[PDB]
Amino acid sequence: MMLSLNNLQNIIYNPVIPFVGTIPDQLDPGTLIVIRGHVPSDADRFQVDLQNGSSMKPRADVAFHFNPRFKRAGCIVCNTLINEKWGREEITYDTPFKREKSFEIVIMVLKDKFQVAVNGKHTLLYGHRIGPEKIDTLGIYGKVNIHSIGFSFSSHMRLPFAARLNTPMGPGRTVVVKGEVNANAKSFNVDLLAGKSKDIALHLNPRLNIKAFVRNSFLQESWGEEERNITSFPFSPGMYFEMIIYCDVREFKVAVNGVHSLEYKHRFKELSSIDTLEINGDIHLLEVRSW
Ligand SMILES: CC(=O)N[C@H]1[C@H]([C@H](O)[C@H](O)CO)O[C@@](O[C@H]2[C@@H](O)[C@@H](CO)O[C@@H](O[C@H]3[C@H](O)[C@@H](O)[C@H](O)O[C@@H]3CO)[C@@H]2O)(C(=O)O)C[C@@H]1O
Ligand SMILES: OC[C@H]1O[C@@H](O[C@H]2[C@H](O)[C@@H](O)[C@H](O)O[C@@H]2CO)[C@H](O)[C@@H](O)[C@H]1O
Repeated sequence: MMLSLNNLQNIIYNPVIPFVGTIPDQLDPGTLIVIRGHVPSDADRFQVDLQNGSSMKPRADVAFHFNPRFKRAGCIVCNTLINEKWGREEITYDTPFKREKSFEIVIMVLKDKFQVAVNGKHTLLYGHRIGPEKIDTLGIYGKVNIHSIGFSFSSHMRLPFAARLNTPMGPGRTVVVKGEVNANAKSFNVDLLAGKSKDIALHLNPRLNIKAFVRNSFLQESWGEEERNITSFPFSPGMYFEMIIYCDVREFKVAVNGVHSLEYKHRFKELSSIDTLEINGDIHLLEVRSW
C-alpha cells in the first residue's frame, strides 16, 4: 500500500517511547494505522502492539504484536498475547526495516486479518486471534523513534472532509467520490483547491433544493461566472451516487453514476497546483479515490 489521499485523523507527533495511547476509535474493517519513524543506529528490536487496555499487571492482552528484530538475518516477529502467555509466532523475514533508515508502516485492519505494508511494499498479513473490537490501545516499545502516528476510520469520512492529494493533479488523473445525498439535503459540494494560492480550481456544487448544478472557480479571493447548463439534474435527495471528476488537458469531465454530466474548461491553468480535495454538505460520504 501507499495512501493516495492524506486524511489521517488524530495525528500524533514525536511521541515519547514507550508510548501507550488510546486508539481514539474502534478498529473497524477499512481502518488504517500509519506510523512513521526511524530505527536508531543501536536498535536491537522494537515493537508496535495493538493491545486491549493498558494494564501492566496483569499485562494487558496484546491482540497484535508487530515486532521488528534486527539480527544477522533480520525479521519481523508477530504474535498474540492472551492472559500473559504468548501464542504461536508468525515470523516474516526479508525485513523492510533497517538501522538508521526511516520508514512508513501502514497497518490495515481487515475482517479477518491485519495487512501490513512498509514503505509502499507489502510486508505481511496477520490473522485475528483476538476480536479487533477488543483493541483500544496502541503500544510502542523498544529502540525506535516515532515521528508521527495517524489514523483513518469510518468517521475519517465525516464532514467537513478535507484531504491532500499525494499525486499532483494532471491530465489522466481521476477522482471519484461515492456517497449518498441525505434525505432532506439542500446541497453539498466537492472542491478541488490549490493549497498554496488558496484558490478553488473547481467547485462542484449540486444543489438539491433548487435542482441545479452550480460550477465555478474561486480565484483572487473571488467567485467567477457560474456554469449551470446541464442536460438534466443528476442528483436526488436520499439517492446513492458515484461521481467521476476526470481532469483532462483543456477541462474537467464530470460524470454521475456512469453517465456524463458536464465539462468544465480549466480556469486554474496550473493543474499540478491542485493538491486539495474538500467535500462537505448534505450527504453521507462513503468513499473517495484519487489516482
Ligand atoms: C525483558 C523485558 O523487559 N520484558 C520483555 C519480555 C520478556 O522477555 C518476557 O517474554 C515477558 O513475558 O519479552 C517481550 O518480547 C517478547 C515477545 O516479542 C514475544 C513474541 O512471541 O517473544 C519473546 O521472545 C520469545 C522468542 O521470540 C522465542 O524465540 C522464544 O522461544 O521464546 C521467547 C519468549 O517466549 C519476546 O521476549 C514481551 O513483550 O513479552 C518484550 C518485553 O520488554
Ligand atoms: O459560485 C458558487 C458560489 O455561489 C455562492 O452563492 C451565490 C449563488 O451561486 C449565485 O447564484 C447568487 O447569485 O449569488 C450567491 C452569493 O454569492 C455560494 O455562497 C458559494 O458557497 C458558492 O456555491
